Amino acid sequence: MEHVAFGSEDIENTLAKMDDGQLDGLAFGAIQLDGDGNILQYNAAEGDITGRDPKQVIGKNFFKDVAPCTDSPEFYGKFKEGVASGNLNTMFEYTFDYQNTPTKVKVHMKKALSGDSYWVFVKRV
Ligand SMILES: *C(=O)/C=C/c1ccc(O)cc1
Repeated sequence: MEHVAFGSEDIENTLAKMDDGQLDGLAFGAIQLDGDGNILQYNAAEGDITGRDPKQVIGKNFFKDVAPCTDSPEFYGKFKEGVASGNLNTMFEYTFDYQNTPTKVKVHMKKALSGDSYWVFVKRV
């Protein structure tokens, strides 16, 4: 396992340019999105939480295709505001309920260091 805690202040530096295999070593779910919400990376811990197959969701749009329950002001709205402003950093609880048992999580969205890239971190609550 990689020694990184959910919510750590410099998480974007520690994860920066992490390849797919190392991302799978994290204790929490990690997704990397472009500014439109297309999925660039999606780790094993996230797949274990959500049921999605990490290899198949790459390239899909998170808000339009994979996760319509997040297409709302409280999730997508916050994401796109942070993309538009270039500085996103927000943490909030949410319930995932699309075609799977409703599952409450804590979500941390934070702008990455790499261009046109934005992290969505997830753990169970
Ligand atoms: C609601 O539709 C949420 C769906 C979802 C959340 C997070 C994921 O990694 C995959 C699907």
